[PDB]
Amino acid sequence: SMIDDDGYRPNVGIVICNRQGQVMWARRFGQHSWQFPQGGINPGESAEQAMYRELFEEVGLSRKDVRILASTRNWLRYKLPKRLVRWDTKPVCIGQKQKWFLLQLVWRWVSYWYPVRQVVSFKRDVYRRVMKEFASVVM
Ligand SMILES: [Ca+2]
Repeated sequence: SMIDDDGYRPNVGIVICNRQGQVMWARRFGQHSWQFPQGGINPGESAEQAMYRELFEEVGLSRKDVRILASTRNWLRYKLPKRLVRWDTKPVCIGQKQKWFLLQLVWRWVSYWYPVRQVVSFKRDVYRRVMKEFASVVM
């Protein structure tokens, strides 16, 4: 994933829901690391392409297994806390620009809003923004 001219790293995120309104989250890295699937967008690659790559890698699913219900048409941008920035590597990455996808099936299930409260502190505000946007699709 290449850093853009503003210093943002492009990423994709996936929210898979079921017909009961639960959402899926998976261990990003080992025990207790439950998070929505998320990964970088590489050069010469659309967000949708990156989404299917992350879906296959994290969940073992492909396009046939899911229906896209919604996505962020533009970017969800946020700045890293300054103490998380890798200040000695150029170009310096100061944030992420993210495209999120809401999927439904054609890891564990939790209530839709549960991840907003329970995810690691660093991603709570991003999760709140994402789930608020997708609320207009599912509520
Ligand atoms: Ca990933």
